[PDB]
Amino acid sequence: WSSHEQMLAQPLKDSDAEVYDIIKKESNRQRVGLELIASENFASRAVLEALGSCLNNKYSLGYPGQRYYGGTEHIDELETLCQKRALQAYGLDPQCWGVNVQPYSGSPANFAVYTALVEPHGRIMGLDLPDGGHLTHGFMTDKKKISATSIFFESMAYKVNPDTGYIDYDRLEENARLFHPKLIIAGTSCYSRNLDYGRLRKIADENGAYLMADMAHISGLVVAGVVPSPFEHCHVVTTTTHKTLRGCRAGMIFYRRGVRSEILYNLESLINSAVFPGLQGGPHNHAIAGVAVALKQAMTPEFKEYQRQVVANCRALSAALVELGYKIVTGGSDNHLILVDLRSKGTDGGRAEKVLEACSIACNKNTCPGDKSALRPSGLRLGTPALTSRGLLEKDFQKVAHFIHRGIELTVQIQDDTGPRATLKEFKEKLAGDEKHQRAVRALRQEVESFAALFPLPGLPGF
Amino acid sequence: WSSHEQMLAQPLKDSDAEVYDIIKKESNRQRVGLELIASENFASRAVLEALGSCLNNKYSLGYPGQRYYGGTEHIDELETLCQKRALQAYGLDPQCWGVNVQPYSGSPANFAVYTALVEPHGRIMGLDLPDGGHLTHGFMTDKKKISATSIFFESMAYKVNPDTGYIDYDRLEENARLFHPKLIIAGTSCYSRNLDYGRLRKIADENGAYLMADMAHISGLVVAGVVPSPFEHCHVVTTTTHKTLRGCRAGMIFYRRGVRSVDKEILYNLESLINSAVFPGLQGGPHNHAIAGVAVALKQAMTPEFKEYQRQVVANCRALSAALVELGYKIVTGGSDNHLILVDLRSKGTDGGRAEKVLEACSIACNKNTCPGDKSALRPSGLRLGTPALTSRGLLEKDFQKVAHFIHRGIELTVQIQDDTGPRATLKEFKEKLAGDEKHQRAVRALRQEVESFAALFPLPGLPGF
Amino acid sequence: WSSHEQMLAQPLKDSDAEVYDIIKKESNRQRVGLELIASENFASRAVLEALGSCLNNKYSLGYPGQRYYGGTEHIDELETLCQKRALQAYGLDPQCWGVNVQPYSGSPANFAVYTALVEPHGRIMGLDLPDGGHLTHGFMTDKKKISATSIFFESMAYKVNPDTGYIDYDRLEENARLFHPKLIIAGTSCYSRNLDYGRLRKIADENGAYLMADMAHISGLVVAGVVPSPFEHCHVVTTTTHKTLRGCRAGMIFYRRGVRSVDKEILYNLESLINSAVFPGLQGGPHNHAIAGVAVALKQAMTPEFKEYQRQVVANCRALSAALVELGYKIVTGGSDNHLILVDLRSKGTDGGRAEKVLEACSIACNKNTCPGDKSALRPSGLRLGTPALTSRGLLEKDFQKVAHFIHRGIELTVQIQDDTGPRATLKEFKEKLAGDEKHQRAVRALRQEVESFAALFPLPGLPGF
Amino acid sequence: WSSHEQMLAQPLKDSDAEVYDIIKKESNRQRVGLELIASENFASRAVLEALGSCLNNKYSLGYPGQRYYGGTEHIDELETLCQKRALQAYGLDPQCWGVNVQPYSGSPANFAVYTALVEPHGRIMGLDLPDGGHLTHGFMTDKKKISATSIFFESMAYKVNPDTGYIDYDRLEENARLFHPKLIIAGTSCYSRNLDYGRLRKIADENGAYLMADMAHISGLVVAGVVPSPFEHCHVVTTTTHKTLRGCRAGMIFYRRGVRSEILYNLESLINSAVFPGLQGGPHNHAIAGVAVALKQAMTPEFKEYQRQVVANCRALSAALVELGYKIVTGGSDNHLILVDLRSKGTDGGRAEKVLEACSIACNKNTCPGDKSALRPSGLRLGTPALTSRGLLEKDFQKVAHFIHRGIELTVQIQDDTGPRATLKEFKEKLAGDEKHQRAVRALRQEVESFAALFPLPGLPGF
Ligand SMILES: *Cc1c(COP(=O)(O)O)cnc(C)c1O
Ligand SMILES: *Cc1c(COP(=O)(O)O)cnc(C)c1O
Ligand SMILES: *[C@H](*)c1c(COP(=O)(O)O)cnc(C)c1O
Ligand SMILES: *[C@H](*)c1c(COP(=O)(O)O)cnc(C)c1O
Repeated sequence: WSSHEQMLAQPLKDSDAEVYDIIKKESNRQRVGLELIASENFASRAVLEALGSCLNNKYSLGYPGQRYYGGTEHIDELETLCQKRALQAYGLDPQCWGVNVQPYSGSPANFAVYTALVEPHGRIMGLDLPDGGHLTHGFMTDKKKISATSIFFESMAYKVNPDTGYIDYDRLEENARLFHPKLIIAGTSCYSRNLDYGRLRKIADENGAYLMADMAHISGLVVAGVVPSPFEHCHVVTTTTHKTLRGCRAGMIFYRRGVRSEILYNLESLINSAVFPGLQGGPHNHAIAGVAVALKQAMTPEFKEYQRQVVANCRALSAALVELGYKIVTGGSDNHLILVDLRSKGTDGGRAEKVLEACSIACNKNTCPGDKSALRPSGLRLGTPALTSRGLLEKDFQKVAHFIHRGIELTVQIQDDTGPRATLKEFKEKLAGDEKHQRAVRALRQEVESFAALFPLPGLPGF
Repeated sequence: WSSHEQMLAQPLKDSDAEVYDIIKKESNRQRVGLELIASENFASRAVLEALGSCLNNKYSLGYPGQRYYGGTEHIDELETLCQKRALQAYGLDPQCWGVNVQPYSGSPANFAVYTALVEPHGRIMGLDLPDGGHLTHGFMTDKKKISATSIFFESMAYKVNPDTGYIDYDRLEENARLFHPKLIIAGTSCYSRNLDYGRLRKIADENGAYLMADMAHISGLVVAGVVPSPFEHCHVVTTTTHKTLRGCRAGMIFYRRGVRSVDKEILYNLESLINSAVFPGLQGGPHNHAIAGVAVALKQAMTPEFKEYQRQVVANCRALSAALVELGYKIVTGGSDNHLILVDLRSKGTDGGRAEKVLEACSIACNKNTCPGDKSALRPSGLRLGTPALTSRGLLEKDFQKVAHFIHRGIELTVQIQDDTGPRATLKEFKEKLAGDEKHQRAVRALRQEVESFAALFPLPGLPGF
Repeated sequence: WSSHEQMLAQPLKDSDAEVYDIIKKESNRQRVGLELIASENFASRAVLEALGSCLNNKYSLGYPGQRYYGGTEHIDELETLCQKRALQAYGLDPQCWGVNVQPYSGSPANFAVYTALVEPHGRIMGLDLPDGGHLTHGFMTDKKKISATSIFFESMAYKVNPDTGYIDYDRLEENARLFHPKLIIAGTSCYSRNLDYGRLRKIADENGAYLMADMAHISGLVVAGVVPSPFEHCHVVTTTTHKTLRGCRAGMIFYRRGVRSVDKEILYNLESLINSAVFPGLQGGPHNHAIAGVAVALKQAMTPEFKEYQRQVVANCRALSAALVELGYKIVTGGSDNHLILVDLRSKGTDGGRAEKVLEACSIACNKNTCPGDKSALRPSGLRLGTPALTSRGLLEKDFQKVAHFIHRGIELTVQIQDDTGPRATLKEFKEKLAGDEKHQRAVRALRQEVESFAALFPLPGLPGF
Repeated sequence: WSSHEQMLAQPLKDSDAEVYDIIKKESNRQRVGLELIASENFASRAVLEALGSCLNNKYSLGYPGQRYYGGTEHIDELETLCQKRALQAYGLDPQCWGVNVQPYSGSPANFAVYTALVEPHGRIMGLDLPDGGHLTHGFMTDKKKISATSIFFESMAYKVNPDTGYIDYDRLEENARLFHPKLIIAGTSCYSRNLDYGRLRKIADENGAYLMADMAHISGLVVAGVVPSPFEHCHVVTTTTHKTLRGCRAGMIFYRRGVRSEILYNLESLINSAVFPGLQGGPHNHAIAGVAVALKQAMTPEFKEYQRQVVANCRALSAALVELGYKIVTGGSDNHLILVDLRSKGTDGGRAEKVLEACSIACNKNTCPGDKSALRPSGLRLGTPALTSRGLLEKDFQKVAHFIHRGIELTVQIQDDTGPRATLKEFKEKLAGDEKHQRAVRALRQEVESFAALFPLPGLPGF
């Protein structure tokens, strides 16, 4: 047809006004808000351009040199290039390390590794969820298995010491001798400290287990050399490509090659087989191009500088909050985030996140090591990656600290009008249903959005 | 250091010349070639524009109803809109059907359903791979379990009758009574005929099993009303959004809501089990930019232009099959009801394994596939051919007849090379003969030229030559 | 307190009058009844004497080779002797066959083999229960797994052809290619014909599976050479020691040793895997008194008298079947090659469910069983009849013809009662009609008298009326 | 035939001379030896008579009131009677407790319970093997699963404190919150102390798990009221019928009936279904008769007296050994056995058991809580049930203590001639290959066998 020939060439603005409008409103919402959620960032224009390329059309099952279909000359150049930049970015010798770049995301990357090295019902140990662990590391209760990791495998968590906020390696070492894990996971979603990879490797070798690092949250810090690298002691390293690496959504699996002890590593073929034809079908080539572009950007001195600023910003933010009387779990941080214990102010993350949200300050609740209840998490997780990508510096994060402080005070107030004992649903009602309050929110929001508009919003020119 | 901000705003062309160059060469490769691989298509510009939006930066966990974090006012509008268009596009009453739009792709969508309704080691039955089934429907040998479906669940396949090329429903009905499946899969990767959903539903109900349709390959034909809908008898329907639906890569899970049976009645519990399996079960944050792309593709799929596109797709397949029959080729089941056909090359004394390589060198893309008969997977007898991609470029019946002759020229050439390599020669040797033999290499070059010239006559959908 | 020692030396008759009385009544019940249940027999006095020996007090763990504790000089002589007699009795070369004699019973013997060669969730194929298979070969429905074999492993049955009553090897061969079993079971609980071990071995080798024979029902016939031996084609053979072997309750596992295949050759690893599964895998200390009983039964089974007993067993079954055919009864497969027959009572308008109850009240023991046809398990059409027990009491062909008429009288009576209860009457009601109805109760009493008088004419093997 | 008619009536002595001879030699070996293996005993004549009855011929699938075959009038009387005596013997109200008497032995009884309440891959926790646990409670290494319990289910052990020799309940309570067991096992094969059932029940209820007691070793002590009963806090109790109960080999499963909390107990049908048709076929009726006879004997005042003597004998034996300078794990015992730590004499159980065996003194090696190696167990497990059934009293066990002591000295000697460092195979050679030694053995053996012949050997008149 003559009209069908152009339906395929019509711009989004004309083709789908409704979706186009939603993107515009979301673009604007991101501009006037303060993003403190530790897992978010702003991808560069170049990365986003690669996502909408014609690579979306190429279907290519398999791997370079092992393709099911033909016509993959350029797709091979792409994937090969992506793998080369991944090893390079982390300073890895291709004779000792290899990498798979097809995982659709972080969760799928972890699952493929378990499938490959652990097998159904094999034992896996990971940091407990309320102590800062991730769902894919295992999540189950006494009556039900929630995470797919816990459903298809046998997981058992290890905890942090509630008095220090640090991972209790001694207890882990002891429990591992009884549990007999086939794989131990070193990775976190809400832990402000570096992990003792060396100690974990010793514990893993003691039980004949593999040591897998999930560096999703610190992958960017690692490339820049701002926090120790897990590649020195781990057998496998998984990671997402967004978060601190600042790329598009996707995942990667790094695995050791060569001699293990003369015993040789068999990780490569097991992992590759698990990703495909095991768990996935055709790879998302447009996403692989986006990652390639993100990895090149991550190797620039500018990126290195960005990462140093990220950590500096976190330090300034934590210091400013301590000065305002806030308690930081473990007293501080070594990376991009901090867990703030709000008990030091008589409130909780559950109520605080809602008030701050209404004020255009995004962050999320999280349980603190102590916490005797998950229905009333004591802390707030705060991260600096996103705002640092917008150019905020130390002086800016001190102002951010005051805005957050204003928020906490407000959440406390809506709490003093409700009485020391009241449900979360009563609190939210008194929040949006009170002259002085919905009015307190409106005022703080205005100051927050004005301050936020002073900074550039990375991405495509203008949606 | 100051150039860090100038780094996040820099265009791809300046930021990464190497990747930019690869995209250009791939864009050009797609333009001068003839795409006959049944699972490929060309996504519209609008869809691709949605993929590179700022939706990439939004991390949301959970569903529109209950999210983990805040600031999802617009993400909720998006996902909700996407779900509404999905039900609408397939003519489904939201009181009887619901839909999850977060699966990252087709394989993940199927796996989430198994995880939800079957549970570890539960029994699943699907069409055998060499008979046209998909990996995610189960794949194992007597010594090893390859597909994740076969590793975490207990799968057993059902076959097609090798004499008719059709699915043997009688044998399936019998074997199901002994196997006791908890779920039966109705879906194919290389089957040219409609599926008897009604018959499969009866067999499923007989064993108390769920009937799941994987309509990935025909999802576009279904929307246009060109082939019967699986929503009439199935409990669950999974699908990819690319392939015939012509969207970006992603997956969707449709499930029934309301009353299942009586006596006094019992309700469907598919919704919460499936939603829980997708998240927090198997996935983390949804890819919102991909959900926007799907939304855009679903709106385009409801237009009369799309419906006309789908009619042309089937008409093209019919013309292509007729033209090949006229040239003496054997088509499994003798023909097709949809977008593809499986060509049995034994009728010409060669096989798909060698033919696909020669055709590839001539810029004609397609893939080998075993035929129902075939007593060996190392020497598949057929070639799977699809019309979706080329129809999106505007080819009509007369164009597919010309395509048929180009393919025929290719087969003749591969036969010439096969006779030159020997009898017990290996594919490895066949490919080397095709690579370093000026004689054949000259035949290839000539045919390639004609194929690429003919292909340049048609527009390549997408962005402005990117 | 001083009478404690006088307590450990006191005879059962004085020590426990109540138990002693029960044994007396049971001994008498066995004497005046006609035992036609195919799985029963009467163990010799010698065997029973070994069971009550001081071997009961010896706790030994491990095997003759390597034990956990000491003081096993004689226990080693015993187990070693038992293994030697087992191989000998079946004419097996110890260089090609080995045997484990610790299983506590038949079910445990099978389970240990599955545990050793299959592993959790491994695939196993066995004869379907309603077609004559045993529980330990797999038993599950579409909603629940009943047998431990079906709970810990993945089982799928194969069936007999309902028109011929024979095992459909063709369908099994086909289904095995799709199911991929790791082990196939050749053994039955209610099948009157010989098994085609050769054919099953070919099918097993085709799928790389092990072939395991469960010869529990025919172990005695095999020793005597009255039916073909499964040791010619199987990799493993399990069996109970009671039933036709006429020993005490226990089980044994025979496994091949040496070279399995070539190319350069590979060895059998069955021995250590099986031994490890029995102990320390599934069992603790072996029952030595039971191992002594088996040893004694194996020596008796190698005598010419035993061989003659086994020939009489088969001849009796043939006469019993012929006599029933003459009375108009239908026998599945038309006859038998061994010790039993499945009688299809549809040929008389009744079913095994009601017939077994009436016959029981007349002191004629047998059990119901579904026939290949049967469209319902709640109304089994047949009766399984065996001759081992009565042949051990000396009945000959002319005696089994009289037995046939008594059974016939029973069937006529159950038909009379069925017509009196109604059409859609329940078994519950059928049993109540048979219980509180002087008319039928008078018919029962009369037939019972004739049956018990005829049965008292024969000796009851075992101890002196105990 | 006329000769076949009598092959079945011929006595064992004439029918099978070879087997008959073996029984005679074994009967004699039992008479002249000193049985100190804690799991052995001598069954009464009455019990043995029931085993060789005509009950061996009756095939009866199912349970009373639920039979597959007919002609079970007396078999029903038997099983019913056996169940009634089992409940009675332990003072259980049939409205609150039920019992299955078909398990062929102890291991099968445990396995059926796991099959019924845990299901494939369900989690189970039991006392670690080297700390006194039993195989059926779980046994696996970092590379292989040995016990069927560990192969079909997911097991993890709990340990004893190596400094006190007692079960560390605190650590168990902590690990259970991470492991999430569906069932916890309270039972031992080599533990001289009573178990804190109350504490274990609290831990089980805390994780929603079932508490199962395996009282195999103390079932006789329990009936007599010499050690606390596990029926006060457990949901299920399994046991063998030999060992201290002094019956034939068989097993039983006791389970609670009635209201659990209005939630009702579902143990009965699950357990019955698992035993049959789940795991077993026809029950061994002759063994059920033997158990019935053993249960009646266990309820007599004479049996009660026997059990008091058993414990008194153990106390005297332990005191006499302490006086000779031997170390007893946990310092003593509350029951029929003791674990002797031979490190206090510079030798190990591995070597000592062999020397004592050569001297006609039966016992077995066992690791001590400390032990940094299973290939060189430090202790010897000694039990008094068997010898007490032969009439030994306190004064007799003091003499037994000296004989054992003489044995230890000899094992040490063969050890001083071999040098502080030598393999177990060299030691055994120097034992049987030395004039003074094989001569030392012969002498002690003579004294041991003479002393042993002074006591009656329970059982059948004379084989
Ligand atoms: C966020 C996060 C994930 C989830 O990533 P997805 O790409 O959303 O699937 C996985 N692992 C860790 C350690 C994380 O922080
Ligand atoms: C000895 C013992 C067993 C083993 O009994 P078997 O009857 O040999 O199978 C099981 N459990 C415990 C606690 C034991 O002491
Ligand atoms: C292609 C295809 C798939 C796989 O989809 P992916 O999106 O590539 O992961 C699944 N099912 C069917 C029926 C297909 O044709
Ligand atoms: C009877 C029978 C069994 C069961 O034996 P048990 O000793 O009763 O436990 C197993 N297999 C077959 C083939 C049988 O006939």
